[PDB]
Amino acid sequence: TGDIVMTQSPAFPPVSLGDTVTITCQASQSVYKNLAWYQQKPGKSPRLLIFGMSSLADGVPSRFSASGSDKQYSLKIRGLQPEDAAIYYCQQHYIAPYTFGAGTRLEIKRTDAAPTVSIFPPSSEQLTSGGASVVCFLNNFYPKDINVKWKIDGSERQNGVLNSWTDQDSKDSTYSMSSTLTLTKDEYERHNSYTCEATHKTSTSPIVKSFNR
Amino acid sequence: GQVQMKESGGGLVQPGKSLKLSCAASGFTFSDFWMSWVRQPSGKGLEWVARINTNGDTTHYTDDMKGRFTISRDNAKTTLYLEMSPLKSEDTAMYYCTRDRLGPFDYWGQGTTVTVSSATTKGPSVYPLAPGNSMVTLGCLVKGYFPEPVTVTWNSGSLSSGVHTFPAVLQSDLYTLSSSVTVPSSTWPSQTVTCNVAHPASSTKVDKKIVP
Amino acid sequence: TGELKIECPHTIGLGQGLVIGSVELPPVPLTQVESLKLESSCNFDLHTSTSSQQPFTKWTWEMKSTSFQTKSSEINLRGLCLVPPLVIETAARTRKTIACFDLSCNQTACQPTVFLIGPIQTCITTKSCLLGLGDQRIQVNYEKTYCVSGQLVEGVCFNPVHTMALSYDIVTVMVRCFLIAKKVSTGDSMKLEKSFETLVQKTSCTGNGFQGYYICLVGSSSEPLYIPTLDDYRSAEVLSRMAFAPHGEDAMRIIGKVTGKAPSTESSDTIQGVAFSGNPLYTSTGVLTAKDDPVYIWAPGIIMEGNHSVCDKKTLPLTWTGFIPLPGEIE
Amino acid sequence: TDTAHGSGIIPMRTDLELDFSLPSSASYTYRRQLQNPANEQEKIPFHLQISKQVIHAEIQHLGHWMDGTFNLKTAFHCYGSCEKYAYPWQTAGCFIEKDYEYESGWGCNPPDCPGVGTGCTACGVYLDKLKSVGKAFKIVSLRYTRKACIQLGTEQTCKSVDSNDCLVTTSVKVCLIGTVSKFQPSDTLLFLGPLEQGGLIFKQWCTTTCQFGDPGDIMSTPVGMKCPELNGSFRKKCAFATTPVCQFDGNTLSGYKRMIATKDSFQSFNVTEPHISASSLEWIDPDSSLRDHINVIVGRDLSFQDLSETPCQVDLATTSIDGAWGSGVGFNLVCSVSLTECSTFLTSIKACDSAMCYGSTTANLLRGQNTVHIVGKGGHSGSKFMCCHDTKCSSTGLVAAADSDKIFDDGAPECGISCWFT
Ligand SMILES: *[C@@H]1O[C@H](CO)[C@@H](O[C@@H]2O[C@H](CO)[C@@H](O[C@@H]3O[C@H](CO)[C@@H](O)[C@H](O[C@H]4O[C@H](CO)[C@@H](O)[C@H](O)[C@@H]4O)[C@@H]3O)[C@H](O)[C@H]2NC(C)=O)[C@H](O)[C@H]1NC(C)=O
Ligand SMILES: *[C@@H]1O[C@H](CO)[C@@H](O[C@@H]2O[C@H](CO)[C@@H](O)[C@H](O)[C@H]2NC(C)=O)[C@H](O)[C@H]1NC(C)=O
Ligand SMILES: *[C@@H]1O[C@H](CO)[C@@H](O)[C@H](O)[C@H]1NC(C)=O
Repeated sequence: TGDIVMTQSPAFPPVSLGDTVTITCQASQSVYKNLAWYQQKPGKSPRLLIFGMSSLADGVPSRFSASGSDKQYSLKIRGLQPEDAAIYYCQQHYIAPYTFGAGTRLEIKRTDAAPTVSIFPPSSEQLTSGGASVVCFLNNFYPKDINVKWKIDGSERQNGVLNSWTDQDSKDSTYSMSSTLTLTKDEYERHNSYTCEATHKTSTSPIVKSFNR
Repeated sequence: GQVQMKESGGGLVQPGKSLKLSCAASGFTFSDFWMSWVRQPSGKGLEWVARINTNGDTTHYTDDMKGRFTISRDNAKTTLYLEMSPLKSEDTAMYYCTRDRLGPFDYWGQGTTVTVSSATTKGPSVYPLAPGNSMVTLGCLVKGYFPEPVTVTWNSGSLSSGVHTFPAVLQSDLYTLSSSVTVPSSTWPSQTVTCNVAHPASSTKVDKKIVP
Repeated sequence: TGELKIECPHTIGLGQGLVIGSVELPPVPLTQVESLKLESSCNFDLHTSTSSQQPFTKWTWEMKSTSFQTKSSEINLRGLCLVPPLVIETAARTRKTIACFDLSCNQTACQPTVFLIGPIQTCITTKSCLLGLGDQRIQVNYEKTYCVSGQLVEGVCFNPVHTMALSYDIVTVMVRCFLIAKKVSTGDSMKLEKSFETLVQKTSCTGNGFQGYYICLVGSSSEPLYIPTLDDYRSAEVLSRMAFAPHGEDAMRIIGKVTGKAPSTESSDTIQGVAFSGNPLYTSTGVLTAKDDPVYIWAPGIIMEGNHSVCDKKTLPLTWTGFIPLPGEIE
Repeated sequence: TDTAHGSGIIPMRTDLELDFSLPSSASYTYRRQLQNPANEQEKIPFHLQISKQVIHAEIQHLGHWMDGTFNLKTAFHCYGSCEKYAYPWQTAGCFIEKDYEYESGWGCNPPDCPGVGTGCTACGVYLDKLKSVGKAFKIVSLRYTRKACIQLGTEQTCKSVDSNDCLVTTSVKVCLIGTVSKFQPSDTLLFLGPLEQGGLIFKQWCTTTCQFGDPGDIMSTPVGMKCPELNGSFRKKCAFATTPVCQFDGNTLSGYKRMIATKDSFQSFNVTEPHISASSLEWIDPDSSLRDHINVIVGRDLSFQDLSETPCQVDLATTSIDGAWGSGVGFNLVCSVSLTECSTFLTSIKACDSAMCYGSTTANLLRGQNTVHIVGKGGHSGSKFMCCHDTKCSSTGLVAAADSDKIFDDGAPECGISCWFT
């Protein structure tokens, strides 16, 4: 294909809150002024930020600005806030086809927070299905690098576990994680104690939360 | 006054069947703008699909879908349509109807999910999570549903603060996710906290009261 | 000698238009204000209404040691712009000329603003003539317009839209309005302050009973415009500009809040405002909105309360000068 | 009675490629006769008609530009605070207030109020006489289109060629590739009066930080009023035993006043045949300040046999004349062109004499009689002007006694010096 390529550099290091940031968008061909910037919050729909390479879209705060030279453009943000921590795209519309970019995600740098751990036993409604699932929540921590581990009567268990992570919060810039150990009733009735451990850089000592049957 | 656009008509289709998507727009003169469809895969970049002019005599498509997609509009009802030929597994994405300004797109809708797979719809299961102080937390587990998405709210949605909906995980044709809420210890179990789960495909609507 | 300029159109046209001009004169001491009489040497038919005696409550402030002493009394003024109903509206037909003044005053001095309104035929009969007010002479100059179809507005020749239906260029023009007292027996059709309250209020005011209306002339010449005319876009525009600039549109030093009794025979306060010193800026005349029967006020050195969002102790000004945008064609 | 006023004959040994740079307000007329390299007497007509440039600009309605007058007032109070009382400037359309709360000393105090640190001095800058002076639009995207018609032998094809489209046939291809434009996105077009009067172009139209005096300071947006701040600072001028007055050493003239003062320093533009909607603004630029790059190519596999059966016959006759043969007066010729054996045929008629051709007129003839007007300038005293097709002309002509934004290119060999001053 002989289309224009919009090189958008991902993997931007975290920046502190309230400072000034600048994202770049390189082009394989000069489009001269036909560039638009977009913002896609995690889970929500995209949002037009800047059109015409220098014109702010309606409903965009005054702390946004854009400029650029030939085939080398930038998007500057002054006075960072916890809300505008999302993925940004650049689109050229000079010649067909009107192509998009790769995407650059920001990350607000806050103070280290301890995770709020919690464990939940399987419910009586789930026991009717024949299987059991122990849930362990880890909400409102920073940074995102965290590790989880399950213990069954003191023995390590690292199979049949399904866990997921959330993106950075738009209100307090914290992360969260939910782990679920799935087993059957035949195996759940064999053991008594179940433990959910977590290791984070906020404390070298791992936090422990368990429950008996 | 305000601009509002909503998509509809998506869901799950077999690999080789047709599907027509609709999009209702309001708050602006629908018969003065160019309309366009833009889809985005799960965790990938945006991809322009089609574009239509004011009346409907000029329609632009992509070189991939040669005659497979057909964009149309109805100015009398201010609606946008996108008829699709027998689809393939590479069309599974979320489609947005946008207001094309001959180039940039200045307004995007909510977006509907289109899944092209040979699997069958499955009904979810909602399980409450009882504690087992200072700031108590509760959970709501939605296990074994297909396909995406689901809607999880707390007390008709008036608990947006302190809520945490977690991304689902796919386990061999069966999704499952969980939601976490945090309320003060003086409210629970002093007040009835209710978890609301909705699944469009299976027509599931479950409201569970969390009790110890 | 002051200068009162009248811009004359090329034709009379549809018959019912009036010319208007006005000039603000230099300050005169307060003691001289009660003696002021308009004299005319002009070849036109003066309406006699405005030169009769007209009862006003005079409301004044003095420093004391909140820090103010106010007082009031009933006096008779003459020559002020208290125009009876129908006089302006039918002046094109009666061939009557209205000449009157309003007063813009601080504690010690007043600047009269002289208004001259009359039939467009005066432009045929008259190039210049003289008015006198106390010791000041006023040169009225009738001057033929640079334009072919409209009026010179902001250095541009402009003709406004004429059709009664809905359909252009936009030009900002002067509007001058005179408060007319006019009662009806039954209902609320003449409750002028209620019209202001609907436009700018949250909640219900109990007692704003003044009955009357404004009669306005647009630019240097127009047919009279009645305020409020409910379905007229110009009436709506004038009312909105009145609501946001209740003392008109165009150093004065603000001292503080004052209250007083109008009429002076009231046992409690019926009016409020803001005392000031320095150069008079706004007119110092109005009517209480609270009384059906007009209570006219002259308040030198006080900006009487005209904020329509307030319920009590407020007023409407006797004259009002501002600007509204008109749709039309520049040529 | 025919005369050698034919078009440029081009042998089709190789492909015929052409590049064009059409001005903005210009219509081109390129016509030749493609010759079969295997037969000198086999020629087919080739006509290329390109219209003017249609500029389509998706715009953003900025609203109305307002003009006001600067005013400053001062309010003094002896006791209390500045945030306790109201002021007449707070209820205006646009107002900026700076107050010296609790800053009552004694050198700035009046004869009254023998107090210190208890008064209030408020200063209000407001704008009155707000009237609209023009309408402003902001360019979001641009699009240029031209309507092109081709006529090859007996086939006729027309299309509106865009930047992402080309008129492609079995033998001819017309593409629109580039466009040099005076306008570009993020520009602000301001129309003081109506549309046809033209407007001005502003690049630094203030959007976020507007000040009194900048282009776009006071705007009448459909949502409401958008008032700017001031370019200056406040100060308290006071004397002994006098009320403290308030001064403002800043900009007093409004944005419209400064724009009128230095109007010559801005870019101007004209429009013709305007069409504005809630989303677009279409017009034709008459200033000829835009150039479109068009590429035309005709293959040499024309199949002269298929384009030769039943060609388009054209007969004509001069029927009227009006004007003079002087260089500057001009004359108008009327021709009765009769087209046969073809439903529609695109060609052009010329008003020629024994030597030259002083005018032309392109018309899409229908099957039957067609009245064609031709304007011309020039000629001599004994010039008998006639209507002429490629080669055949009318039987008789007429004689007289005592630019248009069209471009004609038929490749005809013009007369040399023998036709100059005769
Ligand atoms: C009500 O408003 C009126 C009118 O605005 C106002 O009265 C005027 O005040 C000014 C200044 O306060 C007076 O000006 C004087 O004019 C004479 C004429 O020859 C001058 O000679 C005077 O000059 C001396 O005073 C100045 C003081 O600063 C000096 O700078 C100067 O060099 C001279 O020494 C003087 O300026 C004017 O005469 C009166 N006008 C009338 C009509 O009386 C009045 O103050 C306002 N009232 C209140 C209570 O605020
Ligand atoms: C006109 O009168 C109203 C009512 O007295 C004033 O409105 C108040 O203004 C203050 C400060 O702006 C607000 O804190 C209040 O909430 C307002 N009250 C209401 C009921 O609206 C208004 O400011 C006055 N306008 C002036 C003095 O220009
Ligand atoms: C617009 O037209 C006028 C007509 O006289 C001309 O003088 C002016 O130069 C034109 N504008 C431009 C930008 O050429």
